[PDB]
Amino acid sequence: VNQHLCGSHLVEALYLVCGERGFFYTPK
Amino acid sequence: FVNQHLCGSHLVEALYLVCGERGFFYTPK
Amino acid sequence: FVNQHLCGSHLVEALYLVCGERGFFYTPKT
Amino acid sequence: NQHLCGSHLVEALYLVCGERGFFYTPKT
Amino acid sequence: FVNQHLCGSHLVEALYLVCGERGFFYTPK
Amino acid sequence: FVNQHLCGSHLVEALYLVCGERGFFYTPKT
Amino acid sequence: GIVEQCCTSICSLYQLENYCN
Amino acid sequence: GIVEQCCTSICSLYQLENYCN
Amino acid sequence: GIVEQCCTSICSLYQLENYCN
Amino acid sequence: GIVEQCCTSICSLYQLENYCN
Amino acid sequence: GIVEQCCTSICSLYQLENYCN
Amino acid sequence: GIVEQCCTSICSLYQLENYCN
Ligand SMILES: Cc1cccc(O)c1
Ligand SMILES: Cc1cccc(O)c1
Ligand SMILES: Cc1cccc(O)c1
Ligand SMILES: Cc1cccc(O)c1
Ligand SMILES: Cc1cccc(O)c1
Ligand SMILES: Cc1cccc(O)c1
Ligand SMILES: [Zn+2]
Ligand SMILES: [Zn+2]
Repeated sequence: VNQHLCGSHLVEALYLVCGERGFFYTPK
Repeated sequence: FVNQHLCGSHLVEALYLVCGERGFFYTPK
Repeated sequence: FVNQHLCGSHLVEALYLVCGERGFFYTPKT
Repeated sequence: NQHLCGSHLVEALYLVCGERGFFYTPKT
Repeated sequence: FVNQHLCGSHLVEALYLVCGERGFFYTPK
Repeated sequence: FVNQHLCGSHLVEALYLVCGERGFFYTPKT
Repeated sequence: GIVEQCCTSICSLYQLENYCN
Repeated sequence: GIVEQCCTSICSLYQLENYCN
Repeated sequence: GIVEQCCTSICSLYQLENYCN
Repeated sequence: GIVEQCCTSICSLYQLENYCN
Repeated sequence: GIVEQCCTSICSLYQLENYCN
Repeated sequence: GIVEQCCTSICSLYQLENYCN
């Protein structure tokens, strides 16, 4: 659950960091 | 274009929730 | 406490998404 | 846009309303 | 610590909302 | 205007991330 | 609706309080 | 409550749908 | 892509599900 | 600072107002 | 200021880092 | 995975940049 909440922030961070090229996300 | 950046921010959270354990590929272009 | 408060923040975003046009009710305690 | 704005609205409500909670009904 | 980062993220949104035109300062340490 | 309000909302999250430990000031006026 | 009332024009925190139950 | 259910364990979206109108 | 479909009009979760892995 | 005050126990919006400019 | 510079067109994170103290 | 690397310990922006396309 904490990791699920963290993941939510992670993907936003990835979004901002990666910009135009986008990104790949998976919690493996 | 700023509106598309703003939309993208919400899209990726929607994807995160919908796609769950599978994860997702995000490509603007 | 904090993470309950933080967690509810994410719940309301999720409900907004899930419920779309239908809308929803949020009452934390109960 | 309105759709995106409502997402910020519900977060504002969550925060303003505290333990009272709130009803979100986008056509009432 | 990660929890702290997560809390600060919510804090700045709340400050944005509450402070309005005045704006705010976020200085964690 | 609400479109500026909404953009600002995202801006401060971006600032939070990039600034980290250092923090930031946010004043929409100037 | 709240979306029409608060997304077209900016709502004060007092106006948002109306929608709390 | 929704907090008691979904902040302790992870709810599915179908479970979250129970809180829709 | 997703920006074409879902930023110009409101996609459902089922539509968004198309872009999952 | 804000972190010690508000990330240990929850702050009201009026306590968060202490960090407005 | 930051609103006029970054809400009209997209600012990178590198550019935004100039607003850190 | 990214969750184990960046939620148990903190990741830098540079580490996150590995996940860009
Ligand atoms: C606080 C807030 C958020 C979004 C729209 C509004 O009118 C007000
Ligand atoms: C915050 C959140 C979102 C989705 C499911 C959950 O159990 C919790
Ligand atoms: C849920 C969501 C977010 C962003 C765009 C959409 O079409 C739908
Ligand atoms: C509104 C809010 C966010 C994060 C921490 C707090 O104490 C309060
Ligand atoms: C990251 C971000 C948010 C909002 C506007 C911008 O130009 C950039
Ligand atoms: C930016 C960010 C968000 C969440 C977890 C991290 O390690 C880093
Ligand atoms: Zn937004
Ligand atoms: Zn969070």
